Amino acid sequence: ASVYAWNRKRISNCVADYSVLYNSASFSTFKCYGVSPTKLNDLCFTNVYA
Amino acid sequence: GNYNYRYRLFRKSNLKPFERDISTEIYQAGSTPCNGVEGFNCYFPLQSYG
Repeated sequence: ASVYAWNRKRISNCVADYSVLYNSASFSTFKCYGVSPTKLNDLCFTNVYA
Repeated sequence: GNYNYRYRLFRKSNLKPFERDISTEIYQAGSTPCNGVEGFNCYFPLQSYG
């Protein structure tokens, strides 16, 4: 989508494998501002907005 | 900007009490080994306060 109409996907009621997302080398920027990248597979959240 | 004061942004494990780490070895922040060379998910541990 465009940036004025950014698509919001609700990630909920599922188990999330952030290790595949983090170990992918295609991403040129992986910067977190409230959590740790190595602790995404350990923490639990109510829902995720993408 | 006074950049002469630095803190250890990245380390593998928490320190002991009264333990000092001055080792300027590279950190591996991803699955790919760094081999002492900066790159993707390879960062210097010491970053300066602005």
